[PDB]
Amino acid sequence: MREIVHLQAGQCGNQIGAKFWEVISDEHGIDPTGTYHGDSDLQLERINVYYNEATGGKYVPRAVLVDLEPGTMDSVRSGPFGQIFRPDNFVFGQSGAGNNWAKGHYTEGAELVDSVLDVVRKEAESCDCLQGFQLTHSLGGGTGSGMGTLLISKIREEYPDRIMNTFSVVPSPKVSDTVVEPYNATLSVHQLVENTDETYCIDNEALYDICFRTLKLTTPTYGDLNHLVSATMSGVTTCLRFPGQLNADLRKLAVNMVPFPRLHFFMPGFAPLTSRGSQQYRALTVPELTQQMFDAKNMMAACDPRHGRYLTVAAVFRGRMSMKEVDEQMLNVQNKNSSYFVEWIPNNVKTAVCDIPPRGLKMSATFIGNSTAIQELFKRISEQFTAMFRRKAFLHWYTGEGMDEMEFTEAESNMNDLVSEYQQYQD
Amino acid sequence: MREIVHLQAGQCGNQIGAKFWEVISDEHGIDPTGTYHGDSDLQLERINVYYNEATGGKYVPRAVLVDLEPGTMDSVRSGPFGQIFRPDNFVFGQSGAGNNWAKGHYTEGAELVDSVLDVVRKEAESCDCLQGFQLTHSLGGGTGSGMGTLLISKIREEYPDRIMNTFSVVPSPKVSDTVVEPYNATLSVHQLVENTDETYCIDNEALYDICFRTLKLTTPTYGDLNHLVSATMSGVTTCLRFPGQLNADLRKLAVNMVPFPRLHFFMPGFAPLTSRGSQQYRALTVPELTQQMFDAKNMMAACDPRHGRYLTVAAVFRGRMSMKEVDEQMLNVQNKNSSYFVEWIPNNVKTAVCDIPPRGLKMSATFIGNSTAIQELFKRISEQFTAMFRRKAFLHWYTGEGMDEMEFTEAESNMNDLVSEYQQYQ
Amino acid sequence: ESFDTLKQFLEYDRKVLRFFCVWDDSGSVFGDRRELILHYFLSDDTIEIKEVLPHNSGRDAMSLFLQRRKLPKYGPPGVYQPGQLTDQTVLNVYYGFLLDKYQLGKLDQEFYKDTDLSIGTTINVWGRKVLLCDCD
Amino acid sequence: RECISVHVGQAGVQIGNACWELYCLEHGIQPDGQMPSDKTIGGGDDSFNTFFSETGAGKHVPRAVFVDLEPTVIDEVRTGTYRQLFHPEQLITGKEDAANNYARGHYTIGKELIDLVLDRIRKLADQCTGLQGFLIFHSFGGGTGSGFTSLLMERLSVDYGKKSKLEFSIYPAPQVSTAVVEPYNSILTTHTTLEHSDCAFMVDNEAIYDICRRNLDIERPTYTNLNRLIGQIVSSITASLRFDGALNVDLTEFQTNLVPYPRIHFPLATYAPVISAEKAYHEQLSVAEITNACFEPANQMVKCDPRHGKYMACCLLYRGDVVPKDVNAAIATIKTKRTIQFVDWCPTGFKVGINYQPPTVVPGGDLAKVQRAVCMLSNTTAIAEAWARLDHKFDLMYAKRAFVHWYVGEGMEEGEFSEAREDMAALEKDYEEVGMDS
Ligand SMILES: Nc1nc2c(ncn2[C@@H]2O[C@H](COP(=O)(O)OP(=O)(O)OP(=O)(O)O)[C@@H](O)[C@H]2O)c(=O)[nH]1
Ligand SMILES: Nc1nc2c(ncn2[C@@H]2O[C@H](COP(=O)(O)OP(=O)(O)O)[C@@H](O)[C@H]2O)c(=O)[nH]1
Ligand SMILES: Nc1nc2c(ncn2[C@@H]2O[C@H](COP(=O)(O)OP(=O)(O)O)[C@@H](O)[C@H]2O)c(=O)[nH]1
Ligand SMILES: [Mg+2]
Repeated sequence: MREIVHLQAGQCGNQIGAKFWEVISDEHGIDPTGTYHGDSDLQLERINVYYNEATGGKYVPRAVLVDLEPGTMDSVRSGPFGQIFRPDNFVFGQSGAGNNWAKGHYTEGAELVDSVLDVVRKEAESCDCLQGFQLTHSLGGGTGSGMGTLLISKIREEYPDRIMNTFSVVPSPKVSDTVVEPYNATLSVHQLVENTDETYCIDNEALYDICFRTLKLTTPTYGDLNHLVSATMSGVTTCLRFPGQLNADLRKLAVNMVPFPRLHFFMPGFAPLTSRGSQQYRALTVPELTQQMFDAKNMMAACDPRHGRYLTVAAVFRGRMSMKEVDEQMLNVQNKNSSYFVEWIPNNVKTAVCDIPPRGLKMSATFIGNSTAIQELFKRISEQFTAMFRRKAFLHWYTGEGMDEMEFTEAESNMNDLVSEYQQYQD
Repeated sequence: MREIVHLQAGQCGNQIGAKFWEVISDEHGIDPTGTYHGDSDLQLERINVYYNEATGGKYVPRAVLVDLEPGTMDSVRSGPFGQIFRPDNFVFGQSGAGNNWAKGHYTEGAELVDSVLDVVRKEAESCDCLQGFQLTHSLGGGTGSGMGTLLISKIREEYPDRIMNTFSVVPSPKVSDTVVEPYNATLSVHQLVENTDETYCIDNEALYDICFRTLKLTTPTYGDLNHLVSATMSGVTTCLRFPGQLNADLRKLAVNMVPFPRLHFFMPGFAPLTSRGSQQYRALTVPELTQQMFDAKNMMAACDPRHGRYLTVAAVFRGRMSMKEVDEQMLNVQNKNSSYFVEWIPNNVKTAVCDIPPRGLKMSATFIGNSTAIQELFKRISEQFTAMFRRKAFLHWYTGEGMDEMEFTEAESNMNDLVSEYQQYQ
Repeated sequence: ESFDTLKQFLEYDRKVLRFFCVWDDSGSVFGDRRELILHYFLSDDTIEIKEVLPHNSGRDAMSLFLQRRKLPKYGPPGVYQPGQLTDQTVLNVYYGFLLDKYQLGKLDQEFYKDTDLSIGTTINVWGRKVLLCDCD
Repeated sequence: RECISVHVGQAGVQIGNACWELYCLEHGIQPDGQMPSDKTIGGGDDSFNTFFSETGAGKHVPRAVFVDLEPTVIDEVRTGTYRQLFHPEQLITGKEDAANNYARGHYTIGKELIDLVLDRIRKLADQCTGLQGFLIFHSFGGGTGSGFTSLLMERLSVDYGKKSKLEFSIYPAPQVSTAVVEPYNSILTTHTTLEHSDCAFMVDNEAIYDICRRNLDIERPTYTNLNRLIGQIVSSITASLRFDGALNVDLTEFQTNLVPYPRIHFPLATYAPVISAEKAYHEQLSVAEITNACFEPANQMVKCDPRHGKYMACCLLYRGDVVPKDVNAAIATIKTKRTIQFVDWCPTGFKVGINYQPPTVVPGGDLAKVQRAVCMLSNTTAIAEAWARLDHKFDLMYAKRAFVHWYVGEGMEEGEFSEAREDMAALEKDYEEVGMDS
């Protein structure tokens, strides 16, 4: 009765976000055609956070599907759990975005912001009492970062007090697809330092390292990586759909991490990520998760937490765990590690414990941490910006839709303030 | 108990009326042999309203079939249900109307209104206690505005006080067929407003958008637009045949919606129109059947009701529904759209329900609207006329059947008389 | 699936089958044993049926009996809701339409065919039990 | 539903022969005049009634009167492959032609046969319960195709009166001169064509010569190809009385639907999907491009191009497998198109009709098997620019007063010669007075 609407934008966001709905649907027992076939009555008890009843005992998700090319939407309906979606909510264009931020925002998706919103504004009336949205995108491309940025300023000027959520891939330094990734990302942080109320940072480069060392996969395709983000993005909405013993909804976290109105770019994590060979050899308790929770190679952002200071840590646990044992382990990993936690915040950890675990795991956890390390992602972005910009490398396509040479420097100083506002509070 | 006469003329009216009796005869459950093979017992108890008994049980319809040529009526009996009509109701001449108002209304017109009124008043005596008249025609031709506009003008002057249904397919704004359209309209708009006092009239253009978007049809033929306006004329006449809770008959559907005597030109609808594949993805409650009715796009309209006002709306529900959830959902639709309903009228919406859902659905509704924005359809015809009349385009064929230019610009003076009255309530 | 309407037309353009037919309704109050002709066009598999009339019977000289149509198999099928008889199902409307991968609202409507029509067998013409008694 | 068809002179009788193979092949009836015993074409109940009357023995016979003063063409069709079909008294011969003389064809021999042709017309009219109009085939450039045309239609109009007559007639081409006295033999009947015609469809020769040069794979063409093409167009016109479709118009409908004023009745015809069998199936012959390529100036059948004058009324008669949303989208595309300008006293300008019988091509032919067909009938104002050519062909040959010496010996004198010219001056002046925008 605290509903959330899913918006999924681009070719990375739709591949990520069509794997999220296969995680959730068999958490709640339902078939690949929305038929309920579950084996727990508490699977249905809060299904209406993400679903919407259809006549005959079939449930449809609340998702709006965004693209500028019509070829991806065929690739989602062809998927395993693709046919559960709403066919009136598939909305897309004709011609390409050119991998331009200047074409999702200005040409190709700006003739579509009447029709994405009419599907969107209908979905926020079928709810009982709305709480949130969630956009699913990256910061390297045109569709994901140029429509998913216009849409946020479409929602918040309509719904300025509902808490928005945002899941975002940050472009890696050395892992490269475009040559124009710094140009795409730096003009898109201009509208997420203002408009989101919750934003996440996930790097593809550190995603590979988990799959090499911890998971010890031989060659990871995307399907396991898009699965890795699905069990943390389904970690922040755990206290809405299942009973807790110390529970924190989507709103309770947001006022408690963020100390000042522009420090809201968080790091994910997942504690019991284990290799297949070492599951038989592993003890699973509440201490040993925490040595894996805070462990600096089991977190999905390529800037070392030992090269900064933590501000606040949440940890949304799942299982049946003792509540002294939760609250002394969040003391013990502060006292033995005193330097990397800031002063002038005495208890530097928030905690949360649920009661329904994941599928097959007897106990699990989920890390979210706000460190001062995230400036390193915000310095190698910013130096590669001025590396190309000081002789105007690839601009006359973005200048084709007519932005002058100040709007790339106006939105460059809005990107270097996060270098300032993190070293402002580091020492 | 109360029986009704439905009169078929024109090429366009005869054809839709063939699709009319198929949506009636399956909902009462009689097959094209005339035998009764329905399911429920609620279909027989008021079967007499449209139909009529015969010896052996072959239920016959009450309809009169006029066309000046025999081409169409040799194609109406040639349908699946076409072998039910009484062949003493098929009346015809032998020559076509030429898409002409001159060969319909006056000159060859007298040679059959002797013969087509002599079978109509055979149906009035076989009727027990009559109620009104239905007529299915098109305003833009030679049999529809030729024979019908006579016959409504010569049947109120026999029965002076009965309600008069008239289902006129209006000419389309930018996609029409004949070049003679602003002649057959403005001549026959005069005798409608003086006589026929409810026209349920939206064109072929707006039925093509309902096919293209709401139903998402790829190749919609003429056999689906008729099925789109046969359902909305079989749900307006549903409190005369089926029981319900708050039910309203065809004089109850006049005094609610005729404030001033010459403002009775309505606009139809039909609620649970969906896509084809998206049946299983849709919920059906009266909180959202009231949302398909109350828009300007997915309701049958070649005009924008956002460019005017709503003067008095009715909406007839069917199926097993609440009555708070019906009546509060007409409260929430006048408050949110108070700029579009008029002032100086405290309640705008009439609402009627019933207790029989149609074949294949659990509930359905029909949205019937009287609105001040209908004057643009009467504007665009009178703008097509004046850029064509003043060079005297086709005024020798109308001279060729005795009709003078004195009664052409006199008919333009009454289209402009009528566009002022709907505009009085800005 | 094939929605192509050209190869069959090119092969079987002007070839029409004909069977003389009889419908024996004298069990009504005033009924006759009636004589009909059933045509069957191999270009598109649609049945047109004519009327053949005696010397001085009282029936009218109307043109035919039923039009050219794809005749349904068993009885009169019920009159479906609008928008349900589409041949190709559609995902969304971007008028331009994008086709759907699954056919959800497609209906199982059986039809007469040339191998369902044979000499010496009885069929159902919208409820009328007829027997195909002859051929050319 | 019936219509009376008359064929006059050499050219009208030839093109009518083409029409009659196409009608016999269009229905089930053999050149033996009988419906066949074995093959069933899925025909109509009584759908041959427009052109054929059925004798009780099964022999179906035509309604057409073939008149020619020179007996050569009729005495070869009396011995050809259609000797069995006709009424033997239906066909009227003589023993001397006009030899390119209006006055010899209209007054010297012209009185001798008109009672025969009028009595045959009454003899046709009395069996047909229905009647709709007259369908007359002739060529202006000949004496027995112009003078006898004028004589028969003036006597027939003073007999019947109120009925439409549609003259499907051949009109001369520049730079080719089959006869030398073409304007002197053409302009004289123009007075009475303007007096009483209602649908005078002119057809050119070299336009069809070039359209079969480039649309079809024909080099060095002849007359029979032209005649079968024109027969296809006449059956496409006439199909709405025989067959039945979802939107269909009869002859008084398009008479009252295409003629603005009583002195502007001269439309122009075009049949769109005319192409060879090799190139045909390598293209989709869709409805949108079929009616877009129906609006090309090089696809017209009289060389006066539509670019110069603005249209005023068009009719688009479709046959085959056509859904009306297709033709509505086609009208919307044509109305958004830029080059095709209308005239500001028609807001609407079109007319459409749909029929459910496809085109049917005679065996041993020239056309492709196509699943659809359309035919447009339009009137523009460029035919005045197709008459100024014969005005200035008449003038420079009358400036020497050349070869009126053969005309003065027969019945007519020089007095009618100025009246015809001032009549055509009035006609082109009235096209300019109509075509001006108000
Ligand atoms: N379709 C067709 N038209 C022809 C043919 N031959 C001549 N024409 C047309 O007829 C004109 C020549 O004059 P004709 O019509 O033959 O002369 P006529 O009407 O028979 O009168 P006479 O000269 O006395 O025999 C030419 O300009 C052609 O346009 C033909 O073989 N087929
Ligand atoms: N996790 C995950 N990442 C993906 C997947 N597909 C693509 N990506 C990442 O998406 C990035 C680029 O996507 P983007 O440019 O935003 O796509 P666009 O919006 O259509 O231009 C690449 O660097 C890929 O690493 C996937 O299936 N899963
Ligand atoms: N829905 C529907 N409309 C038709 C049909 N036949 C014709 N029409 C419409 O009727 C309009 C004109 O019909 P019209 O020629 O005036 O008929 P008339 O009055 O008898 O002359 C056309 O614009 C068509 O769109 C049909 O079978 N179904
Ligand atoms: Mg000759």
